[PDB]
Amino acid sequence: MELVQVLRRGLQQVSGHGGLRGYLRVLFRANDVRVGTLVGEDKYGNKYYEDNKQFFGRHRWVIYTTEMNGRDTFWDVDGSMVPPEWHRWLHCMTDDPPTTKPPTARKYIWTNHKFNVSGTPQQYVPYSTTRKKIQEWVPPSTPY
Amino acid sequence: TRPTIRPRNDVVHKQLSAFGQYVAEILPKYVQQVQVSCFNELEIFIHPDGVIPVLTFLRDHTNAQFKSLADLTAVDVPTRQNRFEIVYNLLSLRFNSRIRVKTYTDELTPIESSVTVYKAANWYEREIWDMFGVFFANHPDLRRILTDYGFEGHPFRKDFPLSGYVELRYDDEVKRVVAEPVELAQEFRKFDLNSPWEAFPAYRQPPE
Amino acid sequence: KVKQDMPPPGGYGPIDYKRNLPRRGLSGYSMFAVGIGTLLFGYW
Amino acid sequence: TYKFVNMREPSMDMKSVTDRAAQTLLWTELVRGLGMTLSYLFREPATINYPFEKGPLSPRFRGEHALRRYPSGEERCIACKLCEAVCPAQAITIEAEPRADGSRRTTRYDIDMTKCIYCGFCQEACPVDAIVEGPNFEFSTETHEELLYNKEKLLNNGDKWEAEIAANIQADYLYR
Amino acid sequence: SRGEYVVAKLDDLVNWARRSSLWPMTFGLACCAVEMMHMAAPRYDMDRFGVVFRASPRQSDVMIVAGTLTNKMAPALRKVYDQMPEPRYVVSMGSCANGGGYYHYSYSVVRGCDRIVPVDIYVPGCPPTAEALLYGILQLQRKIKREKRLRIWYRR
Amino acid sequence: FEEREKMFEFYERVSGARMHAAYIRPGGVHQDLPLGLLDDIYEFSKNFSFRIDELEEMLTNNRIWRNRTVDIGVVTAEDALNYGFSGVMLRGSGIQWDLRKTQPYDVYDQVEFDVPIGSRGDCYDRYLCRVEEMRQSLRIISQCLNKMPPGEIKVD
Amino acid sequence: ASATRVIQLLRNWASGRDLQAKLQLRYQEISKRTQPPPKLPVGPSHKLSNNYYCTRDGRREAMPPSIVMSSQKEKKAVTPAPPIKRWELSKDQPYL
Amino acid sequence: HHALIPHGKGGRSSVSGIVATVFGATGFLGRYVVNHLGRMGSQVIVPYRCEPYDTMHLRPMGDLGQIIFMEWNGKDKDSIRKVVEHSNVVINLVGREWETKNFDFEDVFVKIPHAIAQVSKEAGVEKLIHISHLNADIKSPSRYLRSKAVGEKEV
Amino acid sequence: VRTSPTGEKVTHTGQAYDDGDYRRVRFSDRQKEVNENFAIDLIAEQPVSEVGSRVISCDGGGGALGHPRVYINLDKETKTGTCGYCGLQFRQPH
Amino acid sequence: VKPIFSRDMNEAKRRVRELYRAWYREVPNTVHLFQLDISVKQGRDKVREMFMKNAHVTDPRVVDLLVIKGKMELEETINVWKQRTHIMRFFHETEAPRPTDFLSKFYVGHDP
Ligand SMILES: NC(=O)C1=CN([C@@H]2O[C@H](COP(=O)(O)OP(=O)(O)OC[C@H]3O[C@@H](n4cnc5c(N)ncnc54)[C@H](OP(=O)(O)O)[C@@H]3O)[C@@H](O)[C@H]2O)C=CC1
Ligand code: SF4
Ligand code: SF4
Repeated sequence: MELVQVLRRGLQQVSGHGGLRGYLRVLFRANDVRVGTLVGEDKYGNKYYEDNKQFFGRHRWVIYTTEMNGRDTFWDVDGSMVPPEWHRWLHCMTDDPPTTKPPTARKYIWTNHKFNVSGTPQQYVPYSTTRKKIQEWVPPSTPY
Repeated sequence: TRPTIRPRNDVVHKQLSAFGQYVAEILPKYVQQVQVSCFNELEIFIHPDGVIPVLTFLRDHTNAQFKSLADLTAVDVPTRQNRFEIVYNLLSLRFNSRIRVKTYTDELTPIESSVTVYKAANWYEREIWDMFGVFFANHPDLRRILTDYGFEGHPFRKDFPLSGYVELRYDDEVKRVVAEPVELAQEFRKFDLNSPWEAFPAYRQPPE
Repeated sequence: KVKQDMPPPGGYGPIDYKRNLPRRGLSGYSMFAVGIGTLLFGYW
Repeated sequence: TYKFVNMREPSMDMKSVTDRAAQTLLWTELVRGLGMTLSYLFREPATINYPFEKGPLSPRFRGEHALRRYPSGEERCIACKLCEAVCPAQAITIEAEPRADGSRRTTRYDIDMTKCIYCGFCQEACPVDAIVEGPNFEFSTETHEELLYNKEKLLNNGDKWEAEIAANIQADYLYR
Repeated sequence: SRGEYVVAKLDDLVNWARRSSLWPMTFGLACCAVEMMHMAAPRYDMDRFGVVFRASPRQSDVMIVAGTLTNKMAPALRKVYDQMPEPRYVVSMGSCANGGGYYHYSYSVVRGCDRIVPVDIYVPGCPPTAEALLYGILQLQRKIKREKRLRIWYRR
Repeated sequence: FEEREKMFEFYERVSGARMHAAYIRPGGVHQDLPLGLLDDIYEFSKNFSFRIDELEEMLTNNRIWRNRTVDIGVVTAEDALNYGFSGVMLRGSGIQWDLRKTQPYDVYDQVEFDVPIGSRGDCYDRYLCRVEEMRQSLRIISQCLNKMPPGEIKVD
Repeated sequence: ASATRVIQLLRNWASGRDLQAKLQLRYQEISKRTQPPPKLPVGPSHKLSNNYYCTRDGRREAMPPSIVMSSQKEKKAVTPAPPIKRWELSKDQPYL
Repeated sequence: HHALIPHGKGGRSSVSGIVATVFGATGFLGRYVVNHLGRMGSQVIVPYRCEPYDTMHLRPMGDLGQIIFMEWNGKDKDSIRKVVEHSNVVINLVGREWETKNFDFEDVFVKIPHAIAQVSKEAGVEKLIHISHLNADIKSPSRYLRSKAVGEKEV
Repeated sequence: VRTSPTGEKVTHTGQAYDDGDYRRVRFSDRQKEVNENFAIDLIAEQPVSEVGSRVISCDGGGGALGHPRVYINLDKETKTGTCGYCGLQFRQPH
Repeated sequence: VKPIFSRDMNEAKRRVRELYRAWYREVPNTVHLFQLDISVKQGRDKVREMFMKNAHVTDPRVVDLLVIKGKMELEETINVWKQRTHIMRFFHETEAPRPTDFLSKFYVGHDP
């Protein structure tokens, strides 16, 4: 019967995540216990998976790394953690993963992606980028 | 041929011109000028006293059954003595045509309300009074819509600045939202975009 | 060569656009007969 | 040209009357709606597992503005101020002076992300493809001031997202 | 210290309870309400995260100012904020609510909802995509997670 | 609203904004349709009929839904005309007026569709008209998909 | 979808329709995200000759409105337009 | 050290030039003092000890950038230094009506005010405002009043 | 990216808060966002192309992905011709 | 010239008197309903000041138009259309006093 097949598929999901401990790990971290083909992994540790059988919008997903840029991300994960190269593959902007089609290499491009830094000492602070317009007269230092 | 340019329909132009002459003949007491735009739109210019008579004539079938008030609005041109140009847009479903009636007024001269003839002009006249300074006589209930309850000025008037004169903020001392004089952090940058060269010679005004 | 997002040659397939609310269920006599029969059996 | 909704007369035959009496007494239509809801219960839910799963986007997506550079590394913007003119919300403030090298560069380029309407203008106006709304959308801030971007912030965003932005422009530059 | 440990664990518990069950109020003025509903729509359904729309301000915990805040609407917005029990957080959605957006120079628009009520998270966009709003809500949840109310109480 | 999300995806593909796009401009359209969009619109439209049918199943014949709307908000045709009503409000009362047929603006003269007309001028009749208008919009969408011309998307 | 046959039968019977044929969720039927590069056609005015802007200048062909009557200086009754023709009931489905 | 020319009409966006650090701004008097500074457009460098949530109500009082929230430690003097470093005026409102376990009446009325005054002088703060009840006196029976008088003399 | 006497990182614009200025307080517990890459240095580093024609055209690279095409005159031996947009430098050989 | 409501200045004065009467008697009800902290006398003094603001007008039509506006404001206050904020906007409490002597203006700013 198909019910037995579904139960066995659940058992295969348990095995594929590395055992019961990995199954519980992914269940608590991501709330999803699906097993998919590992397309690749960024330098920061985020792992990217693809399951074309699942309907559009769930065919691609990312398991965020437990540690990025000196922050423990085992429980606190955010979308900004995705590096730009994998961002377009994840959001379906392109069908080609960065491993297959690497981005063009430029010197000015950042080598380490930073997540949203709001609420942190690294937060951006606005300031004027122009010098003083009017220069005041400097009084002479001699008494007269 | 000439794909870019908009096609012209002369038949509708002739029909609108003939109907405009019809309206001009029927009520010469009020109509001052009737013109047909080359995009096939008919405008009848009326003395302010004729708003109710001519509109009632248009609604009732003297070969004209304009029974729906498209929109009612004003255009404030400060140069003219009657700075406000009251504009009526009507649609006739029987004849699948629309005509426009336009009249003028001052800040101090009331214009008769058209609530009786159309009944859709209640809120339109209220909006005209709230934005522009035009007062409609015999209106069932003339009060402000789209402005704050205590708003003093009349916006859309070409004199009212876009940012207004007052600004609202919450004040903890009085535990209430309080108005204050406007003080913009970034002044709206006025751009002078008009080109020094004439664009349309067809509309060249006489040198005088 | 020109390549714009164009309909496929011959156009797309027909697209259903009318109510297809199906006709389902037994006739009223049948429903009443079933109900009364169940009631009679229960009573017995 | 026109179709009549309603405007239908029920049959008065005994079978039809019995059917309608059955519908009223036996709540048939309510049961049909219930069955529809049950079927939707057994259908697969459409929820995506955000943030682990992201919603689809096209290359033309309009998000966080990002100043770009030439491959050499020189900043593309050439202080044309065309963006400030088209800006429909006046969220772009540009100040320029001849730099030491003598090139026409912007001493100040501020995009107030609190006044911008994400119209997509400027991206379509800049003659040198300088300001280009990036793919990023998740740049919420805890304070208002963080959303008043500066030229340094825009250039940092461009450097951060250039890998994706160049690819998106490459995807869409032929349509423009 | 043991007392500090107990206080820290209790604060973790209360912060987890508050961030897991965030009840935003059904408050949408302008266009951004549509994207808010799309967040409530099945694709990005907020109920998975514990986010449930509850009409009552007294039964609500977060106010999402989704839309242009006009001068006429501002006193009502302040009133509904005040009637909302604490802890209360405000999320500003849309350029219009953040700083006035397209209608910043309008006579009838309050240039940002920060002027009327304090704001915790600003969601840029016009309209902010529903994913951006969900991201802002999760950022608010992390902000709650970082709160140290009981720790500060113990340090006094 | 799931279908609404898909239509927002179509908006995003053409213009880059899920809503409030600047696609339609004086002189035409800003950018031509990205390759592959039209067939995706075909895929969406071929199944949208089942969704709208399911909505009718939930609401059209429900006793409660009829009781809430069968005779509320009745407007006389002459009163509707005088008060300036337009669209369904007019057509619900039974007057036959649709600007798409009476005064076609762009290419509606080259498409075939039926204007839904009501008979009792109530909320339920307006509901019926809105649902039918959706169906006729699906028909118009099929027609437009089949006969999209090749060429420029903005005035030369 | 990935539903078992039993669940498919149950959902279809509850609907009264075959849900499997038309599934709201999207699968491989969607168009590929990456598409071959496009080549958009030029318009009518992309010509090297006989393309003087004077001929195709739409704006300069507009004129101020013609004044039919001005106060400041038998005949058959006329209407703004011919009366509208009565609409005809649709052939495809006259009554919903 | 930090002289600012007043500009504007004295409104919310105007620059009054009074860069101030209102200690105890979250207080009953602080709620109003900060409000007035903001409505004058005075840059207020608010030092806080509590959670930012409690300080959130002070945010609307000033315009964008006018109100800066910086955590300070009551005992540590470097926090006082960093919070008065660029201030031309420092206001001392650090009063606790009741006496806490960690902080006694002396701690909050002598050490803290004296530390603030001294560090303000080190940074070059032009003007300092201190608050002590009229009843507070060097012989006043209430311990907190006596500490307030001592702190006043030390300030 | 040089450092001002106050310790701030001077911007490519040359912006740095003076010790007297009170606006430095905004970075007290936060950071001043400065882009380390400076356009002037990078444009200087690029080698000068040598072309044997009196007039050359720079599109900035990538065709439509660059900047409007301009033609640069290289007659002057003393000074290299510089693209107004790209900033690349060209000169005739010898 | 077409009269709005009065053909002469006297008739406009009569209408002004009626409007003043109505505002005067409404003031205590406004104080009670809106829970304002001002006294009835204070509100009536503000009413008197507002009425004297328009005293210099010497045209009957302008007087009539002002009366119409006054009637609309009174209808708003009689209903609860205006909030407590709107009612207190007459009392410019938050706004700081603006000195009027030349020397103070010279000190404060460049404004004429
Ligand atoms: N009737 C009155 O109000 C009178 C007031 N005063 C003085 O006026 C000042 C302000 O009054 P008011 O605002 O009403 O007082 P509050 O008690 O309401 O607030 C005083 C402020 O002191 C701060 N504070 C207290 N202890 C410490 C500490 N150990 N470290 C850091 N901050 C601390 C509080 O911050 P937090 O809340 O976070 O602890 C609070 O902001 C006080 O100095 C008070 O003694 C004197 C005479 C009369
Ligand atoms: S997208 Fe924003 S910044 Fe760019 S032009 Fe439009 S309003 Fe201005
Ligand atoms: S930010 Fe944009 S979408 Fe949101 S309310 Fe303002 S105009 Fe509407």
